Amino acid sequence: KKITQRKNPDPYLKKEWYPVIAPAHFKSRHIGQTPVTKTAGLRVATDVINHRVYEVNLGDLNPGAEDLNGNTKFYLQTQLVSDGKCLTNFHGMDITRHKYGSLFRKGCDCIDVFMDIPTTDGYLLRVFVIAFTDRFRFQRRKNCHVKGRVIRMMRAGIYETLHNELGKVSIPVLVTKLSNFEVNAKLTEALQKITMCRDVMIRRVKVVKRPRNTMELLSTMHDSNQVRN
Amino acid sequence: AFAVCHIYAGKNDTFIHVTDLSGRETIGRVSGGMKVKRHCDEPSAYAAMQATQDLIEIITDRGITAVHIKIRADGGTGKRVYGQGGSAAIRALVRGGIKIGRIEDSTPIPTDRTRHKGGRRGRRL
Amino acid sequence: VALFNKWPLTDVKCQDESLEAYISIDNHSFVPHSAGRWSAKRFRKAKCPVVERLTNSLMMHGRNSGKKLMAMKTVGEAFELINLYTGKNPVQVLVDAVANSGPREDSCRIGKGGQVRRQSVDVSPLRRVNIGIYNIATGARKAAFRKVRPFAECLAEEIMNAAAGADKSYAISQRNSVERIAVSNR
Amino acid sequence: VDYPTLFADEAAMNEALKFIKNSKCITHTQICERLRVSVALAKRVMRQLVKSGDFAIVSKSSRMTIFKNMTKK
Amino acid sequence: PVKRRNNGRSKYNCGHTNIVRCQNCHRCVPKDKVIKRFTIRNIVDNTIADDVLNACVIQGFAIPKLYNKVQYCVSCSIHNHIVRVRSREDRKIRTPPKRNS
Amino acid sequence: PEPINARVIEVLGRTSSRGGITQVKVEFMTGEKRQIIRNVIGPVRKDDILVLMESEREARRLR
Repeated sequence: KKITQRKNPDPYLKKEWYPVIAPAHFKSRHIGQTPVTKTAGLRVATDVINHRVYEVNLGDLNPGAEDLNGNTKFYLQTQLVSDGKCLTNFHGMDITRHKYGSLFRKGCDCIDVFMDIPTTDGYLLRVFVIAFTDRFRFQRRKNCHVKGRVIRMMRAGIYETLHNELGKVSIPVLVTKLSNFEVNAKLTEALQKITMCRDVMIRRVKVVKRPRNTMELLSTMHDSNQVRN
Repeated sequence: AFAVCHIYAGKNDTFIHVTDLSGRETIGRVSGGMKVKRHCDEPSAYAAMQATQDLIEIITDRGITAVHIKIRADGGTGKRVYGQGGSAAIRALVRGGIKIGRIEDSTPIPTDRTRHKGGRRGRRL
Repeated sequence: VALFNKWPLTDVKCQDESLEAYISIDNHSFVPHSAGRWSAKRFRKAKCPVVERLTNSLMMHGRNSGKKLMAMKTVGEAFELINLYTGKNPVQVLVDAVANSGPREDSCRIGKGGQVRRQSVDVSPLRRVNIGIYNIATGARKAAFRKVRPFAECLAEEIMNAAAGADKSYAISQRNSVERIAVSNR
Repeated sequence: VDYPTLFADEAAMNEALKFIKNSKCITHTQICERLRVSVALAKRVMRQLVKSGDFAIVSKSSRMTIFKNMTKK
Repeated sequence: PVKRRNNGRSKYNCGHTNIVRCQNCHRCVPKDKVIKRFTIRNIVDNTIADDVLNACVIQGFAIPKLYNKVQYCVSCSIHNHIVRVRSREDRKIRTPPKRNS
Repeated sequence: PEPINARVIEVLGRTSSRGGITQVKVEFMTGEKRQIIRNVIGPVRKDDILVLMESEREARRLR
């Protein structure tokens, strides 16, 4: 935050910096500062910063637990500019590229499922999940490959865990479920009965559709700290 | 003062640009090519070293005490290896005193890619 | 012990830390005519007396090959001219003249396949000591050639002009030119 | 070209000497370059300065001879 | 005659196989013929990795390591020394030289 | 910036296809202290303690 206080370059000779705050579930709410050109003919600065998208790491969002879920990131889009502070809603999550690559290995079978879920709220989201097979302890052979019956059963299983987990829950409940990694955990326990599995994690979850004016949803997401539930 | 610096490395030229976390507003931009007259020297780390030094003065003036690093090659249907200036890009910022936040690959990798220039016989050089 | 038993040899010192070990005034002894196996091993020439190497580069171009006697006498006549104008030890000015005249930067091919680009390189302190002594020696010769000024007066001024750092000295300008080329292809 | 070579100084004897003295140390060819005179001429001029006690021979050789004024202040 | 009994291609019970591309040549080679190496290496140069890690404000942030697969064509590999022309007896060995990094 | 006197810790070896260039590991004498491989020229032994104008333009190890 430099131009509003004092001298900075020709573009930033008339610019402002506005605090950006993330949802209540995250341990460190402040995300950072946004550079924005000062108010102009039709370009009101607050209207300009209404729909900016930030990419936050879960380690940055919930610090002190960096070693776990250092890979997991959350894309958050401002919906309100109240108090001079941008209030953001969850718009996407993805595992980091360095991790995505470490997930694949030769002699393993990869199961990726995409399941769009209509939430208990207005938002519609597609949950992209990934699972891999792992060597059983005895393993006379060197390849973690399974017959089709395990592949179908396991993929049917993945859809079922999402069906009774993320299928009918609202966005604040989803944010807690993807942050504590709870739903990722459920698929593994179900998969563990089905087969020897590794890396059963929801890799990406994208906002396919947004109910217009989720201002009420941004009150619950941002200031319902009291209703942590 | 966290911000994100996207560093195109690729080949042919190196682009070092620091931006807002949103990416909507660019705090600063510099290119390896601007520094060197010869076209071949543009991807080289010496050109890049002089290049990120120039950017540091502009960015630190505009706050930006801390930056996050996203580095990408040509990507898409080309190379997928950062190439020359990418290694210098973090190093020169470290000489400057900008603080690293998190490092990542921004390669535009393609699932099921479109065809690439060259032909079946390939570049017969 | 004094150089040529005329100009007092005192504790002449080196201002460079790089050219300190490779420039030697401790073993300076009357008349730099000592017959030594200095061109032996690979690093023996380091312990050479500073004036002796400067004297050796004076018998050059084939015209004076082997004439150390004349070269010492020219070193001697130059040493006095420097002593008269600057009013101090020539052996101290000669040390400053060599350290300043040595190009600091060099460039080299690096043998990068076909490319012959002269990528910049660092210099050996010893190599610097030689180039500086060589630049002072070949500059002094260019200044004379078909000129009224004879070599002794040219050699003295060249050391005196190299010591300050003046661009006029061939020794300084060679240092400057080489390092300007070295940054250009760094 | 410093062509004159027969004690050429006529009214510039003093001038040549003021120049010679202005230099704390001189050489035969330094005279010839600084002024317009031949080095052979300088050899005979230098003599009437050494003998008078104006300049002192610091170093002597058939080739290079170096002279420095005793005082001049 | 038959220089290689595998005919240069790990193609068994296939008839036809998928096509791939030389990274530098951009040639088209059958997947079986392609050299196929898997390289896992640090995102930053390993020489600068320690300083970058110390400068990294994040606690216990491991340096990310790039994971990529490089596939070259026979002609492309021989020039880049990915694989070396070998003697007739040495061709029969199928084990990696000096023991995937 | 200003050239920094550095100190050779080991002679990595000659390179350049003419052996003209010998690589040396150098450590900056003034505080700092950083082990970086730098291309040199000429006759160089150990503890030559050379001084370089470039400073941070370090060069790759011989391959």
